[PDB]
Amino acid sequence: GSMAKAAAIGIDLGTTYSCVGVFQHGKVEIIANDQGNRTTPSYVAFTDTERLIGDAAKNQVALNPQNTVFDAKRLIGRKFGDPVVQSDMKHWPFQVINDGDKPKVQVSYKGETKAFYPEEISSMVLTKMKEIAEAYLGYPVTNAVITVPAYFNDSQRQATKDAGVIAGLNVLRIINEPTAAAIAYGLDRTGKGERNVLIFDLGGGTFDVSILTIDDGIFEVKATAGDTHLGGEDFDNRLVNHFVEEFKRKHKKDISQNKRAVRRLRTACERAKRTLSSSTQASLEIDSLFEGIDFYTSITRARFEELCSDLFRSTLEPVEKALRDAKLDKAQIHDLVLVGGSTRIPKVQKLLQDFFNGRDLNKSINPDEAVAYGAAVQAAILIKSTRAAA
Ligand SMILES: Nc1ncnc2c1nc(Br)n2[C@@H]1O[C@H](CO)[C@@H](O)[C@H]1O
Ligand SMILES: [Mg+2]
Repeated sequence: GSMAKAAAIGIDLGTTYSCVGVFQHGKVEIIANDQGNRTTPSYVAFTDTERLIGDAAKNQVALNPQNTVFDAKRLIGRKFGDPVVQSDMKHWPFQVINDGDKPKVQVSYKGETKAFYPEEISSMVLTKMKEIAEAYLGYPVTNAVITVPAYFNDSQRQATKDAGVIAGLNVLRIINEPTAAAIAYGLDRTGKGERNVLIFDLGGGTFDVSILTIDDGIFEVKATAGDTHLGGEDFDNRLVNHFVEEFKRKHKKDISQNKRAVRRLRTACERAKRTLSSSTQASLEIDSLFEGIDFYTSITRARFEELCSDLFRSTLEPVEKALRDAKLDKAQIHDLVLVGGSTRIPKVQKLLQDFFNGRDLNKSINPDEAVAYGAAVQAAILIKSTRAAA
């Protein structure tokens, strides 16, 4: 008769990390990769012998910075001359070249110099997400919903579809990341009447606020605001500068010129930062950090909060701006949704909850998984082909 259909997948193709989910048995499963990670770095590395994608690429970045590509989403669908591109290039260790006013990343790969369009790098990340899903499902996957930022234009959306097509995926639809996070909570399933939803998305490197209106399951983007210079990496930087100063006071040594020591410090700082989201203090223990000196210390959540205090407070400026743009008052927002791992920070949650006069925040779906979750819900809806009964 009719052979069972393969499940369709939802992919959050993120700037720093990507996530894949599948809706089955009335629920979403966020799929872990083979290293047990529920999110996969959006990284691709090139060597003389291999092309590594995800954790394998990110884990070898220290010694191969010129041939490990990340942040391709910041280049996707943009012109080489775009001022965003020109500024971002100064921070990247890999080469970005100009091919007819279109940026390409240029690397050493399998004995040759090779250049790739941003959509080709993103297709490599999408190929890894498809394989992660296929390892769990136990069969080939064809259909996917891929998400993008609400501010992406036509060129950026088409280049994302192109990345999916290069990866061998049939792209069912390109949907906005804030819309997918709202779908994850079933905010489009509450019946008739308008609901105003604010999505608070704090990433590794950028912060996005979106205001959506949902009426009878129909989404309208009312306002977008944010800060391109606010993310998790800025909190890691504050901890790095703090501990560099601490080592100077305690051992009368400046470690800041040994890249390995700084990198080991930053890696430890990011993990201590994550621990501080669940505990009121966290230890930092690095053996032979610099000149054979063991660095065994601690940091309280209160000190970390003081170190990043201005940065956390600045998340409320784009919230106020988005509300003015949407012509809405804070009391008129029905739902608050958290997106991004950095939203697990208790102080970030408290500042936003206090701003909205004590309101509950939707954070029950892991914030680094909500976008893929919503994309998986939509992918299952889009492949339905029910024929009406008489
Ligand atoms: N529990 C957590 N508490 C604080 N921060 C976190 C947590 N989990 C994640 Br994930 N992050 C940060 O989210 C960003 C994602 O690119 C990175 O800056 C991560 O450090
Ligand atoms: Mg995201």
